Amino acid sequence: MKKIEAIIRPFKLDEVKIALVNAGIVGMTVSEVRGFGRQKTERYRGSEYTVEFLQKLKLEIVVEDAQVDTVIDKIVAAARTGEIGDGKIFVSPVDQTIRIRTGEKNADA
Amino acid sequence: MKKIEAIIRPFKLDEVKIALVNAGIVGMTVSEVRGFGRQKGQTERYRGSEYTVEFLQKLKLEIVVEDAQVDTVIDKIVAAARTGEIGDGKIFVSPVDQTIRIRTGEKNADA
Amino acid sequence: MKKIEAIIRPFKLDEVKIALVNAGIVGMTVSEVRGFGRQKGQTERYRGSEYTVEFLQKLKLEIVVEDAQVDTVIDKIVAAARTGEIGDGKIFVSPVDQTIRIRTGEKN
Amino acid sequence: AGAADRVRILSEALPYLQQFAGRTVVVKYGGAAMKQEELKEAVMRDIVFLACVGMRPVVVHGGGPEINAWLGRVGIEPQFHNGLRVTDADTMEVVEMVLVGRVNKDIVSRINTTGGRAVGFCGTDGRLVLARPHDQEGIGFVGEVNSVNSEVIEPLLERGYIPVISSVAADENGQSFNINADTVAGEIAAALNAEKLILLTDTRGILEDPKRPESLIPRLNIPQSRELIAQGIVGGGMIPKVDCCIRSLAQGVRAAHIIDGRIPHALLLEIFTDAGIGTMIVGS
Amino acid sequence: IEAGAADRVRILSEALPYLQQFAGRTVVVKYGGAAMKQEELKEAVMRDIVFLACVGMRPVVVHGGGPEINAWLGRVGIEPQFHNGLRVTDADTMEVVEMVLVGRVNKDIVSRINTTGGRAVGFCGTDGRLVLARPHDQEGIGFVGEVNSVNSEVIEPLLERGYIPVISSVAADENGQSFNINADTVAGEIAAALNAEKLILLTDTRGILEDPKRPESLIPRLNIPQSRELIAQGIVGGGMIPKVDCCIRSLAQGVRAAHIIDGRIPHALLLEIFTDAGIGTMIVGSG
Amino acid sequence: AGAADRVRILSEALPYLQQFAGRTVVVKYGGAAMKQEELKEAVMRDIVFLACVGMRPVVVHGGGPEINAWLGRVGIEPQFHNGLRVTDADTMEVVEMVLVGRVNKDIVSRINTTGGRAVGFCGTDGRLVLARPHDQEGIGFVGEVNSVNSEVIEPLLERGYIPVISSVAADENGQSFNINADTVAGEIAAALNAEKLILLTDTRGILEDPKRPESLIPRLNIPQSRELIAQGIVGGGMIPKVDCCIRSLAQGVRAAHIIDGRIPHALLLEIFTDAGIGTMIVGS
Amino acid sequence: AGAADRVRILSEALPYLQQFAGRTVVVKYGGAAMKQEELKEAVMRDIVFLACVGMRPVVVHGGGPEINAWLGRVGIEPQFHNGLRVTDADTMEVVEMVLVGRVNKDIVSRINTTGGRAVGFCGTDGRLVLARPHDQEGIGFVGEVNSVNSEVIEPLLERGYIPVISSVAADENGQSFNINADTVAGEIAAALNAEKLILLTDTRGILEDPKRPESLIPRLNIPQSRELIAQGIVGGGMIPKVDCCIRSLAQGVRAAHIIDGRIPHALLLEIFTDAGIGTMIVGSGY
Amino acid sequence: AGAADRVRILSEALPYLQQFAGRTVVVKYGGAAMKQEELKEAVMRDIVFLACVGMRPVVVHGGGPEINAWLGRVGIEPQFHNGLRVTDADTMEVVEMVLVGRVNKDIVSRINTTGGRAVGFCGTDGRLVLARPHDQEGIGFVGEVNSVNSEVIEPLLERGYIPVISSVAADENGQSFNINADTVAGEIAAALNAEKLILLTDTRGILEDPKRPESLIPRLNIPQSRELIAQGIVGGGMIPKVDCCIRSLAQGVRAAHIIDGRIPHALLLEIFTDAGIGTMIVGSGYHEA
Ligand SMILES: CC(=O)N[C@@H](CCC(=O)O)C(=O)O
Ligand SMILES: CC(=O)N[C@@H](CCC(=O)O)C(=O)O
Ligand SMILES: CC(=O)N[C@@H](CCC(=O)O)C(=O)O
Ligand SMILES: CC(=O)N[C@@H](CCC(=O)O)C(=O)O
Ligand SMILES: CC(=O)N[C@@H](CCC(=O)O)C(=O)O
Ligand SMILES: [Cl-]
Ligand SMILES: [Cl-]
Ligand SMILES: [Cl-]
Ligand code: NA
Ligand code: NA
Ligand code: NA
Ligand code: NA
Ligand code: NA
Repeated sequence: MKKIEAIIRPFKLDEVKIALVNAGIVGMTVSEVRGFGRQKTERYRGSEYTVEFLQKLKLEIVVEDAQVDTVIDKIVAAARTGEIGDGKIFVSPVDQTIRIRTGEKNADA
Repeated sequence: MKKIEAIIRPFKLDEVKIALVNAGIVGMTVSEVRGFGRQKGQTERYRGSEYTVEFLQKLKLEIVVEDAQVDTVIDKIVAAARTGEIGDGKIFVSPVDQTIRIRTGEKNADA
Repeated sequence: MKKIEAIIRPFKLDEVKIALVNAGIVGMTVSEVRGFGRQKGQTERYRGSEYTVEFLQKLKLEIVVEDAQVDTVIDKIVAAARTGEIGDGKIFVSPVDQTIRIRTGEKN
Repeated sequence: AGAADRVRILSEALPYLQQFAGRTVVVKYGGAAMKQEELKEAVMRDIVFLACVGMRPVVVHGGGPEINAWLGRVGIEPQFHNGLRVTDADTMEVVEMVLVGRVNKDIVSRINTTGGRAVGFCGTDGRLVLARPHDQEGIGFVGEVNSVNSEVIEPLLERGYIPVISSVAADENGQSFNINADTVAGEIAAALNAEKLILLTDTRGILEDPKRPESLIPRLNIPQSRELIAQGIVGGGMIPKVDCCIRSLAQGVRAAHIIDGRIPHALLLEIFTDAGIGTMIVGS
Repeated sequence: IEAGAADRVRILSEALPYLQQFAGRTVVVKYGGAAMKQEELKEAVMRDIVFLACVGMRPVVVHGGGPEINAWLGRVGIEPQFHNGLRVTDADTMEVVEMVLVGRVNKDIVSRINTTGGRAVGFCGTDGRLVLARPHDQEGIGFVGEVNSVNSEVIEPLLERGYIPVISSVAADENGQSFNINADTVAGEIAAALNAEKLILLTDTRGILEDPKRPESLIPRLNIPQSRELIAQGIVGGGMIPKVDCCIRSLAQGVRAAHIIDGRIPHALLLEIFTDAGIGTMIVGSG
Repeated sequence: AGAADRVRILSEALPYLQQFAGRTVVVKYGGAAMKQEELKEAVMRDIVFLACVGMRPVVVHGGGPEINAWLGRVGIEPQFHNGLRVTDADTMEVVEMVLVGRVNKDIVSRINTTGGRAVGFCGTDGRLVLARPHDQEGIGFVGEVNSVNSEVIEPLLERGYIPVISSVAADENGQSFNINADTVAGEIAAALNAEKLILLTDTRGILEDPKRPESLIPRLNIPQSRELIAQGIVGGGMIPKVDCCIRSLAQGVRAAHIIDGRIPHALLLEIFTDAGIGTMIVGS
Repeated sequence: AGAADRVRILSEALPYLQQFAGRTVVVKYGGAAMKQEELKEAVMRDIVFLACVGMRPVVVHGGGPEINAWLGRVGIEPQFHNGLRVTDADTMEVVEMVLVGRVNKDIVSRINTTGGRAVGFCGTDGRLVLARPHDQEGIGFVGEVNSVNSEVIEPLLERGYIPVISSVAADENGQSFNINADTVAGEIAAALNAEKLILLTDTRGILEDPKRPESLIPRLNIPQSRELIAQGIVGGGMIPKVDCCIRSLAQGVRAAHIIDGRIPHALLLEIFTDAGIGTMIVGSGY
Repeated sequence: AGAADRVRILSEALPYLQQFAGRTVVVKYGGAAMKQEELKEAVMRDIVFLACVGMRPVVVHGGGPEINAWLGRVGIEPQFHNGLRVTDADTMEVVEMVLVGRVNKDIVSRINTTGGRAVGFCGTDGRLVLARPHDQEGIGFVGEVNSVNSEVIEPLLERGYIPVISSVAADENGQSFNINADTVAGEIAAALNAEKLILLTDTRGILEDPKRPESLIPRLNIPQSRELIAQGIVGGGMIPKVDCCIRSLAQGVRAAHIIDGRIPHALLLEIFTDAGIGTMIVGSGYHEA
């Protein structure tokens, strides 16, 4: 069982959401975040930036080990523009999941 | 050593905090978050309206805890945050390798 | 490969950033967060007021780093973010399995 | 010198006045409170009082009995399926005319003459409430609340007006739907992030023992309320009321009150007294 | 060379001067008669009102609905009665008038504007004391009202925020008794209150004809003394008299122009505002 | 099943609450109301009530007795020319410290703990009151009000704070002056275009015959008041009080009240009752 | 009675008027639309129409041809390297005078007489655009957009004015720089979080098969556009135009349009019709 | 001709004026700056200058010497327990009268006649400062700052008034408490998210070697300051001042200045000059190892 964090361009939210729901992904959180991921500059609201923090979105999903690769592919394809600032995806282990209203659990990896 | 993330209804913050403090839980962070947990055939209510797949305002509560404390902390959160209505949220448990207090430098790599 | 989350005093962002960039750290995200950490029956001062158990505005700084870089990055953050007053924050280290650049597809 | 005093009582109200300063209160006005003249007059006086004293009352209402009377005058038969009115095209037309046209303006009018400034809406005004068909089938144009948009009423609330809201709302395509007034009241409360939802009811509140009328439960929370339902202690037409409270509390309304509208000044008794006119249900 | 088909565009571009002329201006339309009865006309009225708002003007809809009332009175065993233009309205009748106008007709209009993509909000005079009623001078006709006062505070902010107020002609007494007011006169008073650019009455006539026995001796423009002369000469007669009186009374209060137009024709509103077509008579307080 | 039915009383207060909604009330707090603990506590409760209920109370005060106590502690003898305190440089220093430092903060403090939000000024703060020397010569630094600038307090009033104003104000050059608190109250009232000026007094009001306890004149106008002075029916220390009311009314304050501060809750009694706790003087 | 039904062509426009209510549209005005009197008048009428109808038009412009004419009058010879003008100190002075002084005020003036309220800026006004030197070196004072600050123009937009922006902007030290107008338009759009960027161009849009006119691609997304460049289907001076659209879309502009400024009322045709006057490129598809 | 290159100086001030445009500056006014007439007049002129030039000065003050004089006039004997005044019920009354009534209004008054618009508060006004008893017991009604609520003075600042705040504040039950004015200044600074806290002091700043001027340290950070305390280089009554600066910096105040109030125009000298009238302490943590 894995957590997938994707830092993405804010306008891409809806497209990425649609791709994920269609891939059968059920639960999801977004938060507002500022970031920089610098190779050589990034454009933002018209301006050039090197090392300053720029408004992005952090999208978080928890997924079965087997689903990881296709979910990544799906995110990459939906969020890419090819311009610097497209963002990053991180994969980390999750031990356990609990639904608050039912108490229902889950353990994979 | 484990991280516990609980996505919860915003109004539940204070009740959950009180439950945790009483369970001896010491450090804690909240952030504002939007989420959806979409059980199909079923919509979520939020400020009067029905929603299926859209992001709704929730709180992300984060605590780091000893392996042994995990089960009772979960029980505590579940009991404090549950309404029984769709939208109650989720808890995630993940490994933490190490903890460092910034002002003292005291590191927790528990055994 | 490790994720490092550091909860820090908001005004410390720039100093910590500068320390990290100079240590060769490349990617980084900040989010706004509220927290409380204190003991032992001892108060945090925020905007002039004393607090015990209430949530106070802090910043969550996240970086992903090579196993070998962990210790010096921690030292670097501690030294840059410390005031010695209650409320200085915490650092958490957790495992990361995989990294993907969105525009290139490059794994790490 | 000095006749009535009248001032000590007034001075003792301070802590209650302080407690709900500026807070929003959504009152579902129905049953006996709406039927009997004495109670009706006191409800309007209480609503005006709340506004005048700095709170933000919102009145939500239906009016089953007054619909029945009109249906009778037009040769239509009242019909109900498990609590909800079976409402065909013809019935819906009358429901609309009665609730929006007659009952709503009776409330607005009375508040106005009591010295408040009331403004009457139905769900369709400004898309305050968008309706969708209720899950229950074969009962015609009974609605559920699909969405609430409070933008139309909050500037009015800011300005000190008393919105009076009837429970009728249009479809996305313009078709009127008949929605249960409790559930509309609950959703408006949730939209407004209200401090309280108060249901004026023909019961003492929730009793622990139905045969023992002194067994009123003053305070309940959600899981507790659920247990009472599961044990049959809450039954019949009390079930939907509790459900409506729970549904509202889960969306962040601070407290819900099921109180006795059969008693004069029920509203003031609840807000400003520790008298047992009902059951408070909270989200903790 | 060499593609494309519609030039909606040239026509669009030609509308500019008219769009420019009434930018941000307030227009009070009295919606009734055929425009309200026939489905095609009704749909066009709702589309025009929405158009006006969307294009930066501030439409206000005011309405009554005599025919609709009659239908309901019939369904309840009450027999419609009129005394020189005004409806004789007893306690029982007043109840039905209220239910029909405020409850059914008003929400039909609000509902339709909403689904056409406008944002409509329905009032009657008693809401926020928009209109305070007093008994009409004519005795023995029951609860027929006159406009005693108008308070536009309730609808002004709504107008500033782009909503379309839809106002039914029923208003309460200062003691709470509902009164039936003629919708033209409510429209004129709301126009005066809002200091409106235009009052437009949708009418079942071509406007004012100089010679009735000569279909289009249509008078395009009149002023107050001229209108008075036409009344005194009987050229304006019957049910046109109160309409003209209502226009005069509104103009004297500072409404820039009053239009008596032919609601029987599709898109009467747009035809008046954006064309030089003769769908009616404009009455002005000036020249 | 009711008990403390404080609710009929509360509902009956509606017309009064409606009548002064949002209105400004300037209260001169002194005499017995300020000396006795019971009365003092009720004054603070009534001021907090008025704010909480949507009105805009302003408290103005002096504190002759308190000053006397401190002058005694420093070896200075208290001295008075007819009505007004003879105040030399030394005395003025103490007057300032007592009124501004001790008494003002006692009031602000108590309102704060009763749940209001009070802010204490003297004339010199923000040039609220500019002083000039009083016409009466040879009495030292006794002032008259030269100008009032309400710009400093009205935003605070708009935000719901309770200004508590002591009667000391600076010269244009910075010299403190001691002004009579009634006259300061009247001038603040005039500046704020206040609905009411209320003087808390050690008298029942104005008696039509000093020796008829029930001769209390409830309502007077200006010429009438003048007539009472000229006939000696208003005498002694009541003259300046009436003058101060007249002066204030002529500037546009709607009503001035000279009331009995010796009775608990005098303020509420005046505003919300028809009890005879004093004389209202109007400009009508 | 009655003759024009302008009215029902008016009524039919409703859904389009509804669709872009309050939305911001950045139009890059140049080429034939700017040369021919017929098209120029229509562009001004369209811009005024958009504002009047509740949208927020922003005009951005350059003016290569007009510059050339002046350079000629002063004995300087026009020079270009790969699309961009080689602009030395002397040339830059003229570029500035022409674009800021003559062309800008011609646009502002015309909108004004058409009944709009236009205000003309260049990048240096209120630091709307801060310039830095372009990556291509040896071409003098050709600039790239270093930053945009929209603070100066949004209150004006809120109040219903029509900003008209020339593509010249100062260095951080005060030296004027000549920036390509497309790229300025794109960056302003990004700054304003605009609904549309529209480039008035001397082409039909993007043709799938350059040899066949009917092959006009109505809608493209980013990867698709990239794929056309890599296949040489998009070539020559269309490349920088597409790049500028992509760069703008990536920053959150909802849609970019490359349309045919050679046709009268191209703007209204695009906004209010389904006529094929160009290619729309979106950041989300297909 | 002049005499008028008064301009050259005025024009040179530009970068400094630009640097702190609109910024908030909390000044703790006390010691010699408050005692001597020439210094006092200059302080009031400097505060008025700051406001007039677009910054937002806030004055915070106590007045130990003034209090002593009044205690004497009433037969009470001044008493101190290592820095803090031992203040019983009786003493507390006088403290309040002096600080709130006399000293505060002297400041407000003078600013007013210099052409600023001053408004005088104490902590209890609008609950600007809520007091709690100091940790040190047996010293009576000495307070610590329990909370600060800046809502009362923020709008006043926005409107260009100069708040003048005395260091007395009420308990939550109404009892007055005597708080050290440095620490009040530091907490207001924190609340206002101020650009500078400036302490007007009777010292040159912090000297590196105390038995030798001028080893004046112009700039320090937190760990460095701590180091000086631990080495005894910062001693006596300088310790609480440094502690107060550190405490304030950790809450987000940009810079704290311990400067020499004994010199005329100390404030302008600090803000608009590179003259060494004090030590600046900043919130960084760079000290090497
Ligand atoms: C659906 C339904 O039955 N509505 C109610 C009206 C609202 C109410 O009384 O709560 C009715 O009696 O028709
Ligand atoms: C008084 C009166 O006749 N009212 C009209 C209202 C309808 C309208 O004006 O269109 C009626 O028929 O009752
Ligand atoms: C001038 C004068 O006598 N002032 C009063 C103070 C204010 C008052 O109480 O009226 C005094 O007794 O000193
Ligand atoms: C750098 C550059 O080529 N600038 C263009 C500006 C005109 C335009 O692009 O419309 C030029 O012709 O100088
Ligand atoms: C507690 C304490 O010592 N207060 C100081 C007053 C404030 C100050 O000047 O710092 C005193 O001398 O009483
Ligand atoms: Cl990237
Ligand atoms: Cl759920
Ligand atoms: Cl800590
Ligand atoms: Na109660
Ligand atoms: Na016309
Ligand atoms: Na009275
Ligand atoms: Na199109
Ligand atoms: Na300096």
